[PDB]
Amino acid sequence: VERIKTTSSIEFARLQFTYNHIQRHVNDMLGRVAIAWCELQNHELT
Amino acid sequence: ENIAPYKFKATMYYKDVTVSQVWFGHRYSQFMGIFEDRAPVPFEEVIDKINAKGVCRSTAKYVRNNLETTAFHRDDHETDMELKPANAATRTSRGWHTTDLKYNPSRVEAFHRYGTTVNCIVEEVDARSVYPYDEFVLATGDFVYMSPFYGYREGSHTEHTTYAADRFKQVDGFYARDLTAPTTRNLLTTPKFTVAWDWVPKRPSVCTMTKWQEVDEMLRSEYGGSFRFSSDAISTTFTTNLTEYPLSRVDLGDCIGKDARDAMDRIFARRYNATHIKVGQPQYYQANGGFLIAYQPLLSNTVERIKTTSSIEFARLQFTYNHIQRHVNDMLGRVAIAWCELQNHELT
Amino acid sequence: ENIAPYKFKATMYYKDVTVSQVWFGHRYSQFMGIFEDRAPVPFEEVID
Amino acid sequence: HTTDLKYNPSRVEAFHRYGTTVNCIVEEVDARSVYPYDEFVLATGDFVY
Amino acid sequence: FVPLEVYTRHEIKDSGLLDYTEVQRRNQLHDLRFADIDTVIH
Amino acid sequence: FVPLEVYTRHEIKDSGLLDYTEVQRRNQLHDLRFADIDTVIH
Repeated sequence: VERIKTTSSIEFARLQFTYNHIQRHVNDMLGRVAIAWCELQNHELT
Repeated sequence: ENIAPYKFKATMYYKDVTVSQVWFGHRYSQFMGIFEDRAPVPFEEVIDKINAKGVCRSTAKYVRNNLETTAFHRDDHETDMELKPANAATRTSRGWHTTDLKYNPSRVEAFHRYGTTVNCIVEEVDARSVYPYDEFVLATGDFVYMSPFYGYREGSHTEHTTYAADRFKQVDGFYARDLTAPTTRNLLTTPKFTVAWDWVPKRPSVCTMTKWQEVDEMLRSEYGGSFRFSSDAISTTFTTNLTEYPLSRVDLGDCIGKDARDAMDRIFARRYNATHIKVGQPQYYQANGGFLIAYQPLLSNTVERIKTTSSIEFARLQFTYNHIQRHVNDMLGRVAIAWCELQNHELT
Repeated sequence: ENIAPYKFKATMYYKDVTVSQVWFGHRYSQFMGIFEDRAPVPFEEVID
Repeated sequence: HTTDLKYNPSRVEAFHRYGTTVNCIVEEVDARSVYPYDEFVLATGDFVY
Repeated sequence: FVPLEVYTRHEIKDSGLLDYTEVQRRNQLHDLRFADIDTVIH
Repeated sequence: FVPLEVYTRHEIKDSGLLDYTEVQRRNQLHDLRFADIDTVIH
């Protein structure tokens, strides 16, 4: 058995949430931009 | 939300009474009991003697355990002692005492002998009170069970006192000669001392709000049915309801108007002397977490109590996320529009 | 992690004993010691 | 409480005189304990081990 | 973002097992509550 | 970003109405200030 110590600051968790949200969205949009750029080049080869 | 107490200055007058009983052996002496007590200094003794002539009466009459008791400084006659400065020490306020050698009985044979000792003492003490300012405290640790603002004038007798009517007395036009302008003094005699402090009206003296920050420029915008007040001076975005917050609802909130108007005037003079003009009266809104925002709009030339959260990281996080969201959304909108135009353009 | 203590209600029974010794002068009176104490109230005194 | 006037001896001459006073008191008090709940405290400041 | 605290400062104040303010506020109300501080006897 | 605190820990310490440290530091300086602790009498 043991006892659990809780940190008095939650700002690590909220910071993690904010950064995760921004990272996920920016990564998604940039992936779409990269894929579109790739398709545009493969498309203008003609 | 102000949490620091209301602080002021007070003066305690009391007489340390010290009775000591001694036994006298055939080669030694031995205490067999030291009764100590803090008698209060009566009213006319504060007025006619301490404040006027800087002397104390070297005798103590007081009611203890429902009895009238009298102490004489050496069991001798009553005199007037020359109140004098006390020893010095670090981080202590000015004090004054009339004796520094506890009198003890002269040596006799096996008989026990009793020795009294009355030491008149006057100290200056910080005093503190907390909402609803029903009673206040001294740095000595003693208490006083009456509001700091109780008084005869201005209906102050509405305020809370716990002691009887006689124990409290208000003096008008008091002049305070130090013991080295007219004032009104509250004088109270609790069963341990006599506390004195300068009476002042309540509403202009306290406030349940504290000026926390001054922002030269905070942008207000409307969004989703609420106001965003965002500042880059502190990187913080508060959110408030669209309607204002009437100050009449704020308990004891009489300093808010004065402080806000003073700060806006000073900041307007310092920065917006001529480039901008005020628009309407100052407004008041309440933000998430309990922060009360006083907002004075600008233009270019061309009852209850409020609880405030102890962490502002929600607001700074909101500001950071809002800034990033706005910028990324703007840039991605531009990219999407450019991509659209490029396709419509290469159709040719 | 809970940090607020465990709070409950209790009842204290005790007798303030106050012995006072007085001296009686020819025109006045003077305390010369006030012993005070908090004696406990025994069990059957609480119950009965 | 059962009394509110501390009894004091009647006036006599120079003799010291002794006066007792017993005041029975019953109060309701909040009590608090902290882990591992080995002892607890009353709002009066007294302890119970 | 909504405000969020692991421990509100009221809790942090309360986690103290005893409190000098409260103890002194209760132990000097003793005379008023459990005795008469005014009735002088002769 | 500049440092920003709603309540500096000095204020949080100060919001306490009384203080055991300060009270004890003042109530034991009593003998030194208002009496002589050395002069023995015979």
